[PDB]
Amino acid sequence: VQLQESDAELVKPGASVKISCKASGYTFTDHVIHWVKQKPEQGLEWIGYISPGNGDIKYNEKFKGKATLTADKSSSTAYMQLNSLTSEDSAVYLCKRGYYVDYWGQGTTLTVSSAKTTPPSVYPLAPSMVTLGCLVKGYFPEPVTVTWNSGSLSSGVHTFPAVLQSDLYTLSSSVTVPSSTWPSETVTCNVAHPASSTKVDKKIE
Amino acid sequence: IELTQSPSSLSASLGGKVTITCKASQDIKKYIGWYQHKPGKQPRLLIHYTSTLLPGIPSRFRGSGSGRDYSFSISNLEPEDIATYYCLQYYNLRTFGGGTKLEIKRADAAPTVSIFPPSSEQLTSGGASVVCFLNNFYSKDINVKWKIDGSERQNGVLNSWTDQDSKDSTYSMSSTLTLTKDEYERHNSYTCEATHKTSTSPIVKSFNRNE
Ligand SMILES: CCCC[C@H](NC(=O)CCC(=O)O)P(=O)(O)Oc1ccccc1
Ligand SMILES: [Zn+2]
Ligand SMILES: [Zn+2]
Ligand SMILES: [Zn+2]
Repeated sequence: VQLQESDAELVKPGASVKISCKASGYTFTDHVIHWVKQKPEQGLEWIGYISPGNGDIKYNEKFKGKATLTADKSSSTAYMQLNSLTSEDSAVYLCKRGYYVDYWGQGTTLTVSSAKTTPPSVYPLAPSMVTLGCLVKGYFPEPVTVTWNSGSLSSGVHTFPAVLQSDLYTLSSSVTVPSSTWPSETVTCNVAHPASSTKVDKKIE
Repeated sequence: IELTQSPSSLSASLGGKVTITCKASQDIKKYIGWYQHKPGKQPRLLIHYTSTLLPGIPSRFRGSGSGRDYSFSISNLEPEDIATYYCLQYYNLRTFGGGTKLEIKRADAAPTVSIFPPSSEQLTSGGASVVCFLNNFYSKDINVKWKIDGSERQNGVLNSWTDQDSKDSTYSMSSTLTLTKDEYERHNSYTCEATHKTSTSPIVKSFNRNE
């Protein structure tokens, strides 16, 4: 059971977008697909659902005309179209499979802005147990994902929520390894910015 | 249908109890559910049809109510229960509550501070950022005083705390001071000072440029 949601998106005010929610692993027409609006800060908000097969669509009154739900049985994929975009529509959008394990999609960060994409500049942060870091500075839009040594270091990692200052985002990430392992062994942070299709690695020397 | 959740956020002891309320706008006839949302993970259903616990969910999670008035409780709090919790009526369509972001208390823990110079790659640009991590501390409250040549620098700072550690109940915090490459080079001493409840005098970390 898979609910592969489409890629992160940046779109101007007034325009439209289409998010997909590709189901796989079970029979598509056995369940409904709900779309939820996620935060920032707090709160999940139900937008509506669609029936594959049936075609029955239910909406939240707030989202009628705002959101348009579709499904394509031939490709097992639910869609949501969002229209006349304002910055209040900047949020993470989650699709879910109706639960009567409970499966949700991974999320799709939609950003509504006149700004352009800037990939982040990743800076290495070098000095019993040592702490290293990476500064992921000045990017747009969200998200960014940081790993250390391709997912091999984890428990000593603390990645920080991005903060928007002067129309750009900056987040940092720290890893704390034993002094015994760095610099003898390599520590590299891997930073992905999906909206600019960059994957950047920086060895901390 | 509107659903009103309270509290918006809460802080409860380890091994203690918590009660979250939801108030429906109409009778929703016990068709309410409660979800646990951990950062970057599953909204996980815990309780459906007011009181029916979903499988494997401990006895210490409970749900009550009828009509319009509903409650949910968790007693004997464990660190693993750090999450934002939501109610959800599914009587007529679906409506979430506003959420309750839960924190679980812990023994006060002093932060591990780490100052880092600007990278030589950043100095290729006209900017130079000094970063400071104050890792795994409890009592979220903390002052990060920056000092450049013994003098406090307030403007040009970026702070961000992590969400509470699900395993050990501490927070982490990152403060970044950015300057121009030339303003950075006019000075020597860079200090990241930390005011926390666990010490009566700041946990300070520095570096000197012309050293
Ligand atoms: C809470 C328990 C009921 C879940 C719903 N399941 C049913 O209503 C099935 C029939 C039942 O036995 O009542 P669903 O997952 O569709 O709602 C949503 C919709 C959006 C987000 C989360 C859940
Ligand atoms: Zn099924
Ligand atoms: Zn219907
Ligand atoms: Zn100066």
